[PDB]
Amino acid sequence: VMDFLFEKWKLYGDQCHHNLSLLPPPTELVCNRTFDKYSCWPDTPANTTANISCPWYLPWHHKVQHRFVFKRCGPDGQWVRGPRGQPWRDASQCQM
Amino acid sequence: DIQMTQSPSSLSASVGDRVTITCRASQGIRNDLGWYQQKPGKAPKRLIYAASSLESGVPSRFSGSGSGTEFTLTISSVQPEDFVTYYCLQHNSNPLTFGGGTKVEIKRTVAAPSVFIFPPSDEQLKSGTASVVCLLNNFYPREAKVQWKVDNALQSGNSQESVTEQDSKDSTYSLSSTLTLSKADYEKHKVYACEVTHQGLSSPVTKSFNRGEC
Amino acid sequence: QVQLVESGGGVVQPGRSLRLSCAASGFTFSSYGMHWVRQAPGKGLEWVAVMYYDGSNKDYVDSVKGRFTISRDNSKNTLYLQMNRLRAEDTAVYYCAREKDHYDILTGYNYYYGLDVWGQGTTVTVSSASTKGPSVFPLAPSSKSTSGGTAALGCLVKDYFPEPVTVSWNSGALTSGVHTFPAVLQSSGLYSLSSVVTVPSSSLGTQTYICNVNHKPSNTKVDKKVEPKSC
Ligand SMILES: *[C@@H]1O[C@H](CO)[C@@H](O)[C@H](O)[C@H]1NC(C)=O
Ligand SMILES: *[C@@H]1O[C@H](CO)[C@@H](O)[C@H](O)[C@H]1NC(C)=O
Repeated sequence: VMDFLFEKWKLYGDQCHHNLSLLPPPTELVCNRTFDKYSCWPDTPANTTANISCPWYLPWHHKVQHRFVFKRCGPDGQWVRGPRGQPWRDASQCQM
Repeated sequence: DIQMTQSPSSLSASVGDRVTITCRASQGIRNDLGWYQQKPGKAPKRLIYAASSLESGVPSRFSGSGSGTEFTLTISSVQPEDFVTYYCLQHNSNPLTFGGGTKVEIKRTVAAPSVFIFPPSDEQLKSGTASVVCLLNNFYPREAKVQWKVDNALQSGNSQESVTEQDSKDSTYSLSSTLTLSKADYEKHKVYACEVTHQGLSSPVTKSFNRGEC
Repeated sequence: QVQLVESGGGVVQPGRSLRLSCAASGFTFSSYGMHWVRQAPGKGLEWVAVMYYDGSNKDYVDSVKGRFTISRDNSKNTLYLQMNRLRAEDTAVYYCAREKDHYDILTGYNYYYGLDVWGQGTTVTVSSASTKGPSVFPLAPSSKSTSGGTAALGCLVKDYFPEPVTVSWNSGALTSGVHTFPAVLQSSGLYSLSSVVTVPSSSLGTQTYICNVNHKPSNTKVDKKVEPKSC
């Protein structure tokens, strides 16, 4: 049962895991790089919000290619958890 | 922290009646609410999920509704086995929060309790302590008021209560109240009285035995 | 065939630590989030802890944060609960529950569907009390009066630990009018219950009433005769 969206999604994830494979250790209080199942984020300094271009696995990525998804890094040095503790982010720009 | 206010704590119903249990969330939880049934001595068992959905293999008389902040559990016609405790659960945010719970008890006519009082047993006195027990037998409703008096001196802090589950046979309640004290205190005081205040009583009953095997 | 079984419960003194286990079968253990839920003796339901797959997502109810630890061994489909520095508020039955989630790719949302399957549970009692058999005391019939209508009698099962205790009447022959009350926890930390039965006042003098108290924990088995008094 081919799922073309899933296959492209697995591709983006594979790509992100590696690219964060090379990047060298952080020199300050950060939020560890990660693939939060949506986008790949680098090591982000505490108390700062990170940005990324909308993921290309999205079917409408040609209409939101110029938009951004955001992910907040707390002063703790910890990424932001949604109510249930899952990976949290602002992908409003990227939505259909 | 989402508070789950459930109402009522306990309700009154006759088999075949329509029952309604409400759940109010302090914060919007969409349809991330579910209802649970718990029979005495057993683990909870979900009946309604997603607020409006019925779990597989559950009677069609159970139905949930509502979304956001207000929710309702409904039983179109209560059944003899439905008379048990129910809980609502919110799984929207951490922490996961349950309602206070609702105990559904089968309704009947009023029934005054038959009261009995038992003085300490000789075998016990030999130990150095004396327990005086008072029995309120097969009464209704559960609401009852028991009072101890020695030398007509209202006692407080030296007794404990216990109430039985609603009887399957007559649907009544019975409670035991153990007034406990030392062999010393028991033998310098004079009259031991068990005062019962109830609804089925057009006047408070008081059963007193006096300082002996009596 | 999908089931949950919690074990490891028992009696433990405050300050000491206990470990609970939860075995799963009938379903793919790795694919679900697991919860612990507890219920104090006479109280309602309370959520305590939760792990998912990762386990980068563990959350606890406030009263147990920095005190309880949740973990899982997926090889043998088992969930654990580390309970440290135990105290009175921890006394309860502990359940383990299953919850499914779902990640929507297009949206990026994570959907949770709540606890759908529970285990029977396992009891944890935190107390410094030692195992003790109950002293069985009689309650005699007839109060002040005699021979008129209906009367009541029973047995006082006092100062035992821990729960439970089974009470019978005439080796089980008598089951009518008998009210075995739920045990109360005395200020001393020991339990005490009353077992009672109502009989026709005429049955006195002929019928012999014996309560059969059984306290497994202390291997204590007592049969007590209940006779009228004099005065
Ligand atoms: C976060 O950054 C803001 C703006 O840079 C700054 O004013 C504030 O001091 C920082 N907050 C912290 C460190 O909690
Ligand atoms: C995205 O992050 C970069 C790097 O900090 C920042 O300079 C840029 O302003 C951000 N872009 C947007 C659109 O917010």
